[PDB]
Amino acid sequence: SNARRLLCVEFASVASCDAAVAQCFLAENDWEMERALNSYFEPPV
Amino acid sequence: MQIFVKTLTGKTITLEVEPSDTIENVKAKIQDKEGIPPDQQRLIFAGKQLEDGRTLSDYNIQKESTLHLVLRLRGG
Ligand SMILES: [K+]
Ligand SMILES: [Mg+2]
Ligand SMILES: [Mg+2]
Repeated sequence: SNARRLLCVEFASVASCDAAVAQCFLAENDWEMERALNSYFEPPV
Repeated sequence: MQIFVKTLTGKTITLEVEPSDTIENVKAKIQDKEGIPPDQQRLIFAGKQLEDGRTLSDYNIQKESTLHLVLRLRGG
């Protein structure tokens, strides 16, 4: 969707990452961007 | 010098800092401006989360840089 494409652009800006990576982090976090970015910056340990 | 902090809730925060400011110092300035507790703040520059104890100079953050602010979430 247009809206999800906008989320991917925003995620990738913050993470300075590839669009494909952004999309998968988003999708795996129910398309919830702040949650997805928290996951990105603090992955499982 | 000036740096900008972009939040995910639609604000750009305009800070005054020095290269020698620590990341904690920057988070305190954000708390001053927006009331966001430092413990909630993840400050990001050039795709990397900035660590307490380092300075802006350690990360080569120069004048007019934009940082991003991601907040830790509760309840999920
Ligand atoms: K990154
Ligand atoms: Mg000054
Ligand atoms: Mg204060």
